[PDB]
Amino acid sequence: PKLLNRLNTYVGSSRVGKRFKLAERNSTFTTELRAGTATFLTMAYILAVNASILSDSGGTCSVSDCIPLCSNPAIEPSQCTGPGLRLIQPDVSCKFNPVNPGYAACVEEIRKDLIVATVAASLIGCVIMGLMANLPLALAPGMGTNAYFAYTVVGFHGSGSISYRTALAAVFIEGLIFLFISAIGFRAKLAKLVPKPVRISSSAGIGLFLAFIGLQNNQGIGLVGYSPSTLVTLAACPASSRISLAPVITSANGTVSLLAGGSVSGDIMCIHGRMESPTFWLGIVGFVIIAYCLVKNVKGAMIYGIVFVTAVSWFRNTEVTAFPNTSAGDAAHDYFKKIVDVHVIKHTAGALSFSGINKGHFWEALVTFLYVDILDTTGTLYSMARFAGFVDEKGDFAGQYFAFMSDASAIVIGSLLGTSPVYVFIESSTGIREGGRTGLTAITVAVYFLLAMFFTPLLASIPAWAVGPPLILVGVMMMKSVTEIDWEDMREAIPAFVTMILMPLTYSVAYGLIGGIGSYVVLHLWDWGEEGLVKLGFLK
Amino acid sequence: PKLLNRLNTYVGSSRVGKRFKLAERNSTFTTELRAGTATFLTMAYILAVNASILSDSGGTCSVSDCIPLCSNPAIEPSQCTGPGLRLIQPDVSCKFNPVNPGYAACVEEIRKDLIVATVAASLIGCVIMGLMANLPLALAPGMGTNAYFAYTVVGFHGSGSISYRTALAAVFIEGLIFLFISAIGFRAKLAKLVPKPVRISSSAGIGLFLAFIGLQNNQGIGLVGYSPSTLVTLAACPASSRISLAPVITSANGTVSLLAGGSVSGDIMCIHGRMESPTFWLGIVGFVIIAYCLVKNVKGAMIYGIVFVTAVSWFRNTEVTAFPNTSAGDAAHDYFKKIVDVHVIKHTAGALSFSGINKGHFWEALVTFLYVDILDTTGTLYSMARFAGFVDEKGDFAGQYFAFMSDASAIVIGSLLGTSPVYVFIESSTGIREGGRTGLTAITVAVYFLLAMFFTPLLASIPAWAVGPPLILVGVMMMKSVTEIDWEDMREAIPAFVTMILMPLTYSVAYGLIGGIGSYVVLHLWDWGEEGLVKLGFLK
Ligand SMILES: *[C@@H]1O[C@H](CO)[C@@H](O[C@@H]2O[C@H](CO)[C@@H](O)[C@H](O)[C@H]2NC(C)=O)[C@H](O)[C@H]1NC(C)=O
Ligand SMILES: *[C@@H]1O[C@H](CO)[C@@H](O[C@@H]2O[C@H](CO)[C@@H](O)[C@H](O)[C@H]2NC(C)=O)[C@H](O)[C@H]1NC(C)=O
Repeated sequence: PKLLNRLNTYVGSSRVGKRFKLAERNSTFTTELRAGTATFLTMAYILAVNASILSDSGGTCSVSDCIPLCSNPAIEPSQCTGPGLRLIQPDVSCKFNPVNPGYAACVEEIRKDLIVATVAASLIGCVIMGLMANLPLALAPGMGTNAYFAYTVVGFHGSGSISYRTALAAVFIEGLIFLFISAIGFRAKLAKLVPKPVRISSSAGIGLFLAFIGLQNNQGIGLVGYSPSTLVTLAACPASSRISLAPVITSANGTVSLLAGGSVSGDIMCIHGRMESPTFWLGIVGFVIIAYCLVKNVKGAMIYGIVFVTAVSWFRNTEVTAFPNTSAGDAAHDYFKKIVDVHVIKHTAGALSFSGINKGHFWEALVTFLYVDILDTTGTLYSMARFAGFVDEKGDFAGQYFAFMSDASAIVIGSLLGTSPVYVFIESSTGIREGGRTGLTAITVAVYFLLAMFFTPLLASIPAWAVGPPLILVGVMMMKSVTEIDWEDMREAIPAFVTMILMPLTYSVAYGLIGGIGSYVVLHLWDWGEEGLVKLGFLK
Repeated sequence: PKLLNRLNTYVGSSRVGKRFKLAERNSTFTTELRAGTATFLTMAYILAVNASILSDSGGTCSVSDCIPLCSNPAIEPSQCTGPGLRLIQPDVSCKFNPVNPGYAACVEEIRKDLIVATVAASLIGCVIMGLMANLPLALAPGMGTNAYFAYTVVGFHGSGSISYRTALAAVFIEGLIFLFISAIGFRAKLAKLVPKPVRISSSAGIGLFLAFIGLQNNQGIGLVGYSPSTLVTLAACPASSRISLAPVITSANGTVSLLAGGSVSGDIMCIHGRMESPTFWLGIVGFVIIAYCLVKNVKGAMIYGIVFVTAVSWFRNTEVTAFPNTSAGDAAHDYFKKIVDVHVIKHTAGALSFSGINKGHFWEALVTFLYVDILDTTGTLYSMARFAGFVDEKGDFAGQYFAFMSDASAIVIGSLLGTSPVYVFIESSTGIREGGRTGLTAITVAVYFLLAMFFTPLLASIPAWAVGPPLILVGVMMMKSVTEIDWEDMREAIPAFVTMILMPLTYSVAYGLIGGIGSYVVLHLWDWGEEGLVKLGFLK
């Protein structure tokens, strides 16, 4: 007949085809390849978004990486010898605005390491899922968990309460816990520990958090900036018209300023020219492109928007350039010039540290990882199984046990490589829509991720306004869970609203979950006491 | 029979009963009184929330009422005569932190005016609806437009782009516009001008906006404070541990500070003691009290939470006191000590000013008032008519012509008295449930508002953490509109999400609507262009 059908029959009748059970699942070899291609197309925006978001965390960079700076900017530090001229030893302020050039270079190196680590963790998770579990599920570091890890647990440039190494240790312990509770088979049981309204509204809260991240300056398009009174107003004026903030002291006459050692912000307050920053408008154009491609059911909408914005930003001498005429910009362009590069992780791999176990914030972060990973994993696996028709009358899909162990092992490996916990994604459904039924789809996605290596220079040149609109639209897609919340019932509307609004407003998934669980418990205390008295018999 | 039944039969056969059509609507006199009481109880939280929010707008006064301050705080301004000692002329910074004692005298005096103006607008609006339209609809300044008028159009202490007097002129003209388009009868027709996702998600966006205000410091319980990096984190540390911010200049060596004339913020940045401010915990207790009463279907849930928090804050020497041991706090207690007082509006009444018509921000606010009021009034009235069974097969409720013209007339009067536009509340549905059918219910609510006067001292003593949880819980109830947004459709999910999220993030209803309408128009340009070519005939 045709060469394509000959290939399909040869693969299906071979040992590898029988091992993957292609015949018993009615999926051919090329069907699995097409499903993997579609899954990678709908998933590959991670290679930009997750790597950049983890890059904001600062990685393993510390104050030791900041170089001493001369008294005046006009003299290079080696020539900083003269009257009234001295070199300033770095402090904790070296990490934040104005960022020490040494710390910035360390952050770029960490960005390359984290691109490679994210790709490697996704590859290893996909391979484990395809081989050990034999399911068309593609694994990659999660969106909300990654954002929580970077901006809340470790914070921007390590401003959080837990260091990056200790957060990696938390992720590793979380993976070990999942391995333990999935070897027994209790993950389905712990999928009911959390309250229902919290369970549904956590996704919408995480989506709002991601959209708010995408509406900021350091990794979004702008449009949300500091306000002295209202605390948040319309940003997206040009970067030349943005100024920093430092804490001050007020008195009954005038504002005698400068609390010494105060943490100066970035460039968040807009002085004039609102709605005029070209980077924000380029982000809006990419947003429109992604939105149209999502409306038209075009696979890779996120990819097309990111690529368009990044390619416009790759030009050297524009206002939207990703390589400004600076030493750091010149280095970024020099690294981007070599299109293909094989990068070896040097700082992030094996960067675990169990020193901060005793701290309360460590356990808060670990419990948050447990809760969020449980919700995402149990929801997505059963949604996928319903998509693929693997759900029987009992409600299981045969390989669920190995699927959960694969996810836990992939989380452990990602922690060892130095990334946020890795999930099966909802976009895996795309492959299932394309006919993907066996683990060969995961193998194909892993091969695509492998080819996504040797392209670190193209992935490290993706600007913030390119990361940008993908976050907003990911939040839009996550928002759809609000439909099955009974907003008429206050016992369910109040905890759900509280969770959903605290995640973006406290800027913390942990704080949103804690607030929602506390509100649920408080609002149901009366009912639980009534039921306890009824069981005891004081009431009828 | 009974004296109660004798009263019902006497009025029903009287001229007043026949004019109100009690017999033809099967509602008795006491039924309207119970309905009016239930409507007032369900909506009485405006007497706390409304006046407080408009008070933050700064009212009518300006830097002219800030008093000159001595060089040092330790010397009273009259005794400010000595070597190196001088009186500081007030500037625009007198209005903001640290607030000039002269300007702080306004807000207390303006708050008393805005308590009466809120009641008088509510009283007159209820009477006109009760008499001219004969419907059980209670009119009061809207919750969402209140916050937009105070915090966005005029801004906190007049920091916005439009002065309070000009914003009143916007409301007056905006009131005239409906009076014109309701006399013709087109207000039903303009209910379709807005896109469907924008109309539905505007309520949820406003609810997020209102809950966002309830989580701030100047009008809420706290728990949301400034962050140097993330721009929002967990506030609600004690007020002694909050510090201000002033814009600064960064260089390549160090942050040489103080952009001269920069707008110093309030007390938004928390240094330590997070989750330890007693005022926030008092608000949470009030939040729990309202939530349980809302759950238990207890009428007046908002008031009980407001009253309990306000009553605890009335004690003089606690950490949650509403009258701190200051000169302003002593004056607040002195005015509170006289329980009953008849207040005459002296600054706010008739404070219109058409000087700023030519400015663009004036028309942005006026059109935003026009849009917001169209969605609120048309949606509420038909929901009320469905509740009261006044909707015929044609979909009208007979007295709709005067119902819209009554609402327009009340808005004009409210602007003259100096409040935000007044609407029929959704809480008007409450009295309809107990049997409110004629305009006598509105008269009864009007009488209660009359009794709400002579209690300005008790209403001007309501602290920010008492306003607080009602705003959060009003945001919860407004959030129920999300259920009829097709979140599967990106042509509706994206504009709805954008509309919903910009209102609390840009912290502006106008920006949320402009973004949502712009996103709706852009995302439908391809479809409209396709159908335009189909009508022309280039396509099939
Ligand atoms: C860092 O370099 C700046 C110059 O940009 C220095 O700024 C000083 O502070 C203000 C702002 O310019 C001026 O009034 C001073 O004259 C500046 N000093 C000098 C010598 O020009 C600042 O001195 C430098 N900071 C440190 C710690 O050396
Ligand atoms: C305003 O009040 C302060 C006291 O709170 C006055 O004293 C100044 O305080 C700052 C530090 O808080 C010192 O750096 C200044 O040297 C102090 N000034 C003097 C003369 O001692 C301050 O003088 C007052 N400022 C104005 C403009 O009146």
